[PDB]
Amino acid sequence: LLDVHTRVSDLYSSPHDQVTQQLRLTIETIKERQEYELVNNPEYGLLAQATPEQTIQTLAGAPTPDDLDALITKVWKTPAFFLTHPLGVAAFGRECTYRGVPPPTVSMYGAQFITWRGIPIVPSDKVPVEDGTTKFVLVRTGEERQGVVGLFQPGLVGEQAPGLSVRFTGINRSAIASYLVTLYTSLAVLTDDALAVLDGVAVDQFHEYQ
Amino acid sequence: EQTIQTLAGAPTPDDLDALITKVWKTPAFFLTHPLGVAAFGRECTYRGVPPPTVSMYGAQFITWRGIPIVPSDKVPVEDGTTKFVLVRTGEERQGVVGLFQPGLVG
Amino acid sequence: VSMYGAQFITWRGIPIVPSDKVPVEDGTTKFVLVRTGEERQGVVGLFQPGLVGEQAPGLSVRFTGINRSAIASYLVTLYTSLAVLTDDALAVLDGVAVDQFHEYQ
Amino acid sequence: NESQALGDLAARQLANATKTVPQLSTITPRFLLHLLSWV
Amino acid sequence: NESQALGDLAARQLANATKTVPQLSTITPRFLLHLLSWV
Amino acid sequence: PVEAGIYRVNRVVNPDRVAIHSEAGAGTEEPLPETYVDYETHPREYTLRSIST
Amino acid sequence: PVEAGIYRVNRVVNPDRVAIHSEAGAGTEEPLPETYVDYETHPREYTLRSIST
Repeated sequence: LLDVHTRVSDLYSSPHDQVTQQLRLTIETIKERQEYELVNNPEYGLLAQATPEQTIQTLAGAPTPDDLDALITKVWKTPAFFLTHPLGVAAFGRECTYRGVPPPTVSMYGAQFITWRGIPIVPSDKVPVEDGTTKFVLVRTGEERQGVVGLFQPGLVGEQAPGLSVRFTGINRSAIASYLVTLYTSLAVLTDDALAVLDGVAVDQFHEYQ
Repeated sequence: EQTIQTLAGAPTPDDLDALITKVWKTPAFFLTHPLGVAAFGRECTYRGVPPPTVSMYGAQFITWRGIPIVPSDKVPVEDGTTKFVLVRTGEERQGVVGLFQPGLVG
Repeated sequence: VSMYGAQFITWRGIPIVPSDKVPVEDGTTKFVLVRTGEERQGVVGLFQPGLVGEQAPGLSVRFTGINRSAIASYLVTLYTSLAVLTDDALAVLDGVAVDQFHEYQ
Repeated sequence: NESQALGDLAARQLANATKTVPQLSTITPRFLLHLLSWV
Repeated sequence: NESQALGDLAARQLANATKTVPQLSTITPRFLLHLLSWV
Repeated sequence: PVEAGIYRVNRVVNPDRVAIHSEAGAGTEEPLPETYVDYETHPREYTLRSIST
Repeated sequence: PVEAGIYRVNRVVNPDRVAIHSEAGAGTEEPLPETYVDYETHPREYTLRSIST
């Protein structure tokens, strides 16, 4: 629920509308929360929906090419992307550099992504890092290929974006108006072999060059 | 909080990865002295990891993780020490922008 | 002189306008002389245009809802201010007794 | 205290103020310049 | 000192500043929302 | 471009104080949080500097 | 009208320090005075107040 005073929106709304700015910032925060929930939700999150047979541990802590190949062996039918913390990306780059195997890069959404075996590695700050340990996630997406898909509710009342709506609720005797901003989301895995998790990824190990 | 030191003095790939971790949301370019470019090239050669190049403004720029490295003589070099700068530009992406005054007389 | 359907006494050509909002305490009141206008650097009033729910310029009415007792509420708001452009556009005469009478023998 | 909404001081940073031209207190109607004829 | 012309501090009272919309430091590219298909 | 030589950068303060509710399962009838977005009261202002000869 | 609820009244300070030269007779070749018009650095600002119910 977003609270806006009527005086503030009445007086200081030139050249920027105050209610519009408040709604925009609230919607950005809500979308960041949605991105966090699609990974960390205890019911439909990616880390919770992975089966024990699709989860493996690192051979020696650090993320190495061998570990990524082992992770690929589990989702070998058309992988889409990797997902990890930026610190995990740096650790994987260090491990690749130590072995003299520089991976190429690709351009997507105005960014540069490191690819391993042709599969891009995408960073995300919502992947938890605890005690210097993080996770790697390999995912196949699509309904036609029986992958992982997102769910949303269309045709909402007050819809701004597909799955998000804003509704005016009234004024509360203090000349303060309120708005209700709601979003509905879920995540479905069509087949078990469309998702895998690599666990125990240390991100604080460094090599020596004498 | 956005400034770090080199691990062993010379600019290594690990140092550039550590710098990237701070500006991980869509970096644009690196900026350093040409001597820094030569030192980074030497350190990359020692580890056998030759970086690719890109063409921009009629020049050839070494790229690291897809981010070009741009030379500039205005970056100070004192006692054989220089600096590396990573920058994201643009108003839509909340980056670094330059300002100027339009409609001047003459 | 005739203005707004009323008759105003004028002194040296300047009308005298009555108002019940001028305070009267202990039989004393005040006289105020004012020059108005932006071109002449006088005294002007300020208001906010383009309000949501505007009825008159500077005043708006908004519906707020019903309160579980089948009673509806409305919010009526007005914003105002007064600016003096130059100091010599306003003067006040104080200590004006209004309870003295003369005799005619 | 714990405010329930955005305050006026923070909200006014996004708004333009209405600025007047400087006001000169020595300006007079200058009736003599209008009463005379100029050759 | 005796200035020869109008200063910047007094002159800036007549000028409008260029104001940006508020900048949120927690905004991320949110690549996961773009990589997934939505049913 | 800067229209009159002054550039003001407005920023959000305390982004972690915006409270959001997300349900894990079996939604209830509990009251929702009420919040707003706060701004910095003294934003940094940039004024153009001259290089001339 | 006030576009955003704030009204700033700018005023000239020290109007007597503007120097002018007027000749009474038989003009000479003396240097002219040099002056400018100064403004108040902290002008009074008016903000609209509410009357509501």
